[PDB]
Amino acid sequence: GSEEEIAKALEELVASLAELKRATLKLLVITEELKKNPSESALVSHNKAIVEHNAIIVENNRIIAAVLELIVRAVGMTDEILLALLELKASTARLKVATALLRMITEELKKNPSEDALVEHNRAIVNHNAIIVENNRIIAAVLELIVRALNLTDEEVRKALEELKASTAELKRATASLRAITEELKKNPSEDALVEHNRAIVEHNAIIVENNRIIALVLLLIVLAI
Amino acid sequence: GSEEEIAKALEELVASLAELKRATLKLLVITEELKKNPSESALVSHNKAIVEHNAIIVENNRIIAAVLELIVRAVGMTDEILLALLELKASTARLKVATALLRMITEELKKNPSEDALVEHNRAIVNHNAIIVENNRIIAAVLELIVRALNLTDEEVRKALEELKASTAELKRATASLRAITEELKKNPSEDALVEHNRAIVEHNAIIVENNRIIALVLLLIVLAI
Amino acid sequence: GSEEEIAKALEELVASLAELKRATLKLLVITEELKKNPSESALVSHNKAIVEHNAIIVENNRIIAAVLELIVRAVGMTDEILLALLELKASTARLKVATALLRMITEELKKNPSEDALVEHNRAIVNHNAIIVENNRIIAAVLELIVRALNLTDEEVRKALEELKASTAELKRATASLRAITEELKKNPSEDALVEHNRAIVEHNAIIVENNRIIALVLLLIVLAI
Amino acid sequence: GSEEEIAKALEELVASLAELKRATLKLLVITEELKKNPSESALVSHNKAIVEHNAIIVENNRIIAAVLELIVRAVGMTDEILLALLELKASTARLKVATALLRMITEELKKNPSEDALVEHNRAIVNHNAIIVENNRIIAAVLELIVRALNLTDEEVRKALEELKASTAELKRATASLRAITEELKKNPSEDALVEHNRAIVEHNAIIVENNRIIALVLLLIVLAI
Amino acid sequence: GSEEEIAKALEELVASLAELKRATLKLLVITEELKKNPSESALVSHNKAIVEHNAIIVENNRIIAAVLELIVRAVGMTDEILLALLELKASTARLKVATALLRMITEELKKNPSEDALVEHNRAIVNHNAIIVENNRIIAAVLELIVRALNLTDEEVRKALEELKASTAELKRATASLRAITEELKKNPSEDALVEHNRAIVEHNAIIVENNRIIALVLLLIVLAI
Amino acid sequence: GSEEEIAKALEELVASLAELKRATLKLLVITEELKKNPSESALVSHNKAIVEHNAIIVENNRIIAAVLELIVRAVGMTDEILLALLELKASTARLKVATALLRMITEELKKNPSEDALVEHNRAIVNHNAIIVENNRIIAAVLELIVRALNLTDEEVRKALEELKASTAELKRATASLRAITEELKKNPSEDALVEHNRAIVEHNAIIVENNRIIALVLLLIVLAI
Amino acid sequence: GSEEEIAKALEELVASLAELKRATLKLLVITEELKKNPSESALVSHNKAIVEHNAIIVENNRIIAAVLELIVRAVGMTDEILLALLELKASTARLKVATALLRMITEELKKNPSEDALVEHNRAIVNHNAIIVENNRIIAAVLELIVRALNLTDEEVRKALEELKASTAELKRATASLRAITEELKKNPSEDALVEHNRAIVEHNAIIVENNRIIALVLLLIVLAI
Amino acid sequence: GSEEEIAKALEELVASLAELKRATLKLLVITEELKKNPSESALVSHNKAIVEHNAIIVENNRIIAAVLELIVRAVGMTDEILLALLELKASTARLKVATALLRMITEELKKNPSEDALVEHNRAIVNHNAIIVENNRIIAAVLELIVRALNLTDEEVRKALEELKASTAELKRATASLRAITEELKKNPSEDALVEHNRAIVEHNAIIVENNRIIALVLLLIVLAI
Repeated sequence: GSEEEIAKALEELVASLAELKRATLKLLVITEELKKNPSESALVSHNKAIVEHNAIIVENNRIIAAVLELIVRAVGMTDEILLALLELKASTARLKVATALLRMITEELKKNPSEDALVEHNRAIVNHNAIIVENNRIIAAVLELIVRALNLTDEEVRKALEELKASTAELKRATASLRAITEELKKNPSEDALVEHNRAIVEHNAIIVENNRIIALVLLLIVLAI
Repeated sequence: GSEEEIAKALEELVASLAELKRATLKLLVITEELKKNPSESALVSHNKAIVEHNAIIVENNRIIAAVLELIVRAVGMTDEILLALLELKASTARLKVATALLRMITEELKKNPSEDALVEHNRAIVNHNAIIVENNRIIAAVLELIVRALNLTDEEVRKALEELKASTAELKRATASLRAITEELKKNPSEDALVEHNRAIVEHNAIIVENNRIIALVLLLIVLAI
Repeated sequence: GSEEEIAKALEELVASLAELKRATLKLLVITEELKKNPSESALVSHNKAIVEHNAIIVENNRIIAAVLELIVRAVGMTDEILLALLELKASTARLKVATALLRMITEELKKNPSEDALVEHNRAIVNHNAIIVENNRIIAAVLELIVRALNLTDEEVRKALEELKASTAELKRATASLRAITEELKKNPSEDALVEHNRAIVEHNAIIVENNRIIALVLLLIVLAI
Repeated sequence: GSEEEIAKALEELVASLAELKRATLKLLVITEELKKNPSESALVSHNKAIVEHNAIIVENNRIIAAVLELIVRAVGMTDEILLALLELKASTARLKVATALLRMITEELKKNPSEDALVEHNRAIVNHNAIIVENNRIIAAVLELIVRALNLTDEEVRKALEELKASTAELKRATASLRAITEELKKNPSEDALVEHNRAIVEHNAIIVENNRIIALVLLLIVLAI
Repeated sequence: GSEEEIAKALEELVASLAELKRATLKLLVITEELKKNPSESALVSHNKAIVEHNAIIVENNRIIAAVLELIVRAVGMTDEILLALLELKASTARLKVATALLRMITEELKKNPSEDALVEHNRAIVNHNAIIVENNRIIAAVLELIVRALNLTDEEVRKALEELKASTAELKRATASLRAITEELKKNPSEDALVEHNRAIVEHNAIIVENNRIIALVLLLIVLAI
Repeated sequence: GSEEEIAKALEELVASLAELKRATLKLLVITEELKKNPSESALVSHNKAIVEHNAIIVENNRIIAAVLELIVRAVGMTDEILLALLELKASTARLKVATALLRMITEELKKNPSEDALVEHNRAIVNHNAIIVENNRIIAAVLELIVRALNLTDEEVRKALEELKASTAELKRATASLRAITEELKKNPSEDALVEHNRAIVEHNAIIVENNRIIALVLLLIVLAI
Repeated sequence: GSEEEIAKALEELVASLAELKRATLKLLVITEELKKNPSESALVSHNKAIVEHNAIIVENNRIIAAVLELIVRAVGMTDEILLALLELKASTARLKVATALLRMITEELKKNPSEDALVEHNRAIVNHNAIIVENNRIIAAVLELIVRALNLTDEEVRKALEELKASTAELKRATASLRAITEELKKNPSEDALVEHNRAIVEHNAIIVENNRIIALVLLLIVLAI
Repeated sequence: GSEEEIAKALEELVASLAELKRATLKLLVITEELKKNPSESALVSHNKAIVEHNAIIVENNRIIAAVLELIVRAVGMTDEILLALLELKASTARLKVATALLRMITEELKKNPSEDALVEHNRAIVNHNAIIVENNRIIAAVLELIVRALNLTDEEVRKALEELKASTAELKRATASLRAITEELKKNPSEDALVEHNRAIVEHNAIIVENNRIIALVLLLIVLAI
């Protein structure tokens, strides 16, 4: 694309990041309210808020994939870039599918809520997040390839990539930890467990938001360096 | 006011009536869903929807009171009209107060829901409706006085006032019946009772919407007859 | 206004006239179908179609009144013109009011139809049409005044005004005849009468459409003559 | 098809489900309105609304058959899959035929309504629904075959298939019950019966909508598992 | 005042309550952010946010005192009411003074921040809150007197006063607890203590906001009962 | 005075302090601009800005003296307080006189500027400031007496008085230093000296503003302690 | 554009210049306050103020680019003008990108401040300013081309271009000097260095504001000469 | 516009004329004071006062152009009127531009005054005045056309036009004379010359104010004659 398109899309990206931050703060609020005064309708409303937060994350990842497609068409594809973009487009479609899945089981829970339904819903949130994680790893791999293909020497870019790789390994560890406590919850579901679990979900989402911030810094540095 | 103001406000009134009808249909839907699949979060969301329906009714009554003030300033006040308009302005303010009261106990229920809280909330809904009813009785008395002051001979107007008086007596009977079952619920609260009670509330609200339809026919006939 | 505004608004007027003609043809179709195979649901659907046809007429008269306001601001007001435009603006508001009245009793008939409701609805249609007629008489008087104020000597204009005065007297006669058979129906209501009456209504609407055609010829001739 | 096509079509599917839910809520509303104030024109309009709801269901089933064809072309046909898809394509054509039949007898009823015509129309609605049921049984058999062919071990998928088989047996029972009361109505047609019958139709349609929701959950789980 | 003034002022009160709730949620957010990533500039900005939250509480108490003066002029003063209103007006002025004091030492901290300055600022926040508490105790005493003076028998009012007396004793206990940990901090100041202390402050402010909610329920119930 | 008067006057005091701070910032700006690009019209305009800043300080000191008179009438006079208030009233009048003197020689400088006139004007600013200093010493002595007369044990008050005594000794030293460089300028006047001198003046005014801040903290602590 | 558009946009430009001047004065104030009383939260707030000042400069440059596009469309493009406007639009987009980059690392610093973060932030401010400088060089080249293309003989214009070229060479030298002290700071970061560095930044920003003033004089002279 | 708008705008015009007269008297005062006691800061302040006087003249000319647009829309445009109004709107925009130019070089002079800067500023005042003169010639041409288009026979109007044409030729001669002495000053700049020149400027501004008075008499006579 043209420099106007890239710049406009980065304005949309930074707008989406501000919106994502605002939503994360709100979600932390309602997480605290649920912790202090836990109840079944509080659990249902908290889960629905997590679904709307995840939908915002998915739109953020869509905008990032769009920007990357415009950037790569600017610089030119390469074998490893093209293979990573085909992996990215596949993961994007898989995410739209899991997003619809989550929204539909959310509506089932809202209509017919129960503790078993909350457990099933939390497990589906954890799977949705694991798909977001894989989306972020592929986007990070794309940015790694774009920088190595340019041979870009900016120390600010190298520093931001060291941050992005650290955040990625941290995100793998946090994902594994969340799947572990999810397998505990599935074994021993209880309201106290549902609360502790939703807390761990919100921590995982916060780490994903930090990952998306670092990703956006890498995109901004690349678009300035070309 | 001028014919443009009166006509514009009656366009706003008919718009508010269409919105009120739509909301009544929606409330009947969620009432059926609650009857078929009753649950605590369903009860909370149903009650909040009832609160938003009542807020639409209150805005309808505000627009009606505005139109009547423009109509009376068109024709001229009279002793009994002026005393009824002072009663109307008082009842309008009392309704704004009870509206805030209801919204605030609604937020308390949403935050900390329980069966006792549902009983208290249903009793407060029944008191809010009883205030709406008194607002409608005063508005009907105003229209009765306006027609008698004009000495209007239109058989369409006389017919519409016979409908309005029948609707008013019907609304008194329905209000008394709803207060009776509310006193039953307060004695013997149970989920099955909460469901039967919310059903009777929705029937009462439907009767109030019929009252507002008849009131709007009287206003339209008067504005044509002047 | 400017020549572009007047011309655009006359394009909207001729579009509304084509739509009005099309609606009149459709209404004649369903009138014939009702005559051949009369039934209660056919009566209800025919009446609702008459209400939508009347709504098209009302929009036509609104556009005509708009054009006249732009034309008079083009030429300049005069005492008799200003008094006729104040009469026109009043009649426009009265028509919007009666239009809402008709639509609301239409919804009452559709929801709770019966023969008595059909009689009352037909009488209200006849009153709505009588208000359309008064709107057209005032619009014709305005055009008569605009032409006399210009002192316009065009024989095409004089001919079109002789047509407009003949159409106006014809419309008065047809309105009186329709009120007469309406008083018959109200005295002796029957399905066969309801059918014959709806036929006479459709003839009256056809005469109103001829009136609107002549009015549009006068506006076009005036806008060319200025 | 490609992952983009499948994902797009599932977005269209979830859109169709939202539209179907909205239509089901509306249909329940008008069913209540008919129950409270039953009348011949109410019966005709209710039946026409049922026809538009069924047309939405048919479009839903078309989109499901399209998605399944793209999924099977993704995985590859097998003997039992190909035979079930030929059965599905036959049932799809049979449904388009019965849909046109229903729409045409609907137009006959609307044009020439009578109690006998209402009975005949309700019986044709019950036959149309029975064809929808057979379409759903074939779609469920196809999904059962697709999952068994993949050898998919996901416990979420097994649970969703246990839900789909339970919904299918429930839908068989409900279909039999509706044909039984239809044979009663045909024996003893009356307005009170026509109302009770239309109510049972709307309950049957609600069960079909639950079946389509579960079917969509199975498709989403399959598309994620491949 | 008049019913219009009272109703308007209660609309302003409920608006102030919504604003206060929103500010409390925001303050909980930044409290969590400070807990996770504590730092000197984070401490300064958190304290400034607490100062703006307290200023919102003070405006809430001003509006409550205004409403109470209009309510008492509606009912009439009495010896104990007049003495409590003079005590209320004194406490209102003392609060405006302490508000200015707090804002000025806040500006000193912002300009020349250090750990000692944070300790002094936290102690001054705790004194400001203790003054808010005394203002709320006097407002509760006024409402207790107004209800006893009316001799109001409404069980809803008695229930709300049992809530208000419980909230008042709870607020005394929380105030004492906060002064105790404040005396600890002054004895043993450390960044870990500053964080734990600011947490306890935010809990105390949350209890004050609950007190203001109960106070508003009492005012609304009284204004409906007169 | 009453608590309302004292509180209002302290709101006026804090407003005057905010205005004084803003003016001090502006004066530092124009001091930098004069330092960078010194010129005769810049010198004249800088001096006039210093005169308006001093007028703001004088209004601040008038408001402080008013507040102190209301506070002392609240607590009661004493021998040493009454003698200090007579000293304060004398210094207040002497300041109003020197303020008029300064404004008049300011107008002489503006009208007939020259280097000699700038020297004389700067020396008159330094004398005006020395009178402000004496006003502040008397105000501090009054507050010292009021606190000792109450026998007030608040450690916050003792701390603020240790700040006020340190600020007072600092202000004596700074005043002496400014008179010293003023005697240098008078001996060896030059534009470079005029600039360095105006810089030292602005530092002196900043120290006076710090003194007025501490004085206001003492007044606020006293008014809370009574 | 039309002369009305150009004149309006120059009113917007002069408004932006007044706002920029006011912001520059404010920034000099806080630079002095930081110099006198340096602290970590003071450093963070100073940097944030520099970011808001830079955002105002960027909006100024956007308005200048808009005006130039309207001016060139007024006079007509030429080969070198069109190539310079494409260079200008590229630099404009690059500036919007770097502006978002700076704002985001600003939020990182505000959230997680440390001395290393202040150094990194100062280096990013210096890069943002270097991009502003390149934007100004391209805008000056555009104005040089527009004047040479017009062949404008006004000695006032030639004088203003001699000022603009001198300011441009001065701005190159100042940019190089600031990058030099930035490389010193990066080698030997310390709070005393951070203060001296932020001072040099504020001097650089002041020189950019002088450049924007001269640029605006050239635009005004050109728009008068055409 | 309506007669109320025209009358209101003529009240605004006469208010602007009174303000302009008052400002002219003040400017003559400061011209005398500068003549008696000339000095650099006196020169700078005199020039700034001339800039504020010119801004008042520009607002006067804006109001005159507004009134003329309402008057011409009252009478109707004509070919020569429309071409003169397009010339007027162009000259109005050019004047807003030169007004901003003058204010900005005024701020440059105030900030960095010197004899060369005073010469350049006086020459820019003389160019600004020459643009005011062209604005007045176009306004006079418009009024000449409006009167000739009406064919107005009032001898009071003819007399006022003989005054306006004499004033216009006088204003051309005075403008030329002022440009001549401006070219002298530019050749031989000295303080004695700057004083004599500013005197001639103030005489020129007085002649422009006489022109604006005559213009206002023509507008008043026209508005009475229509």
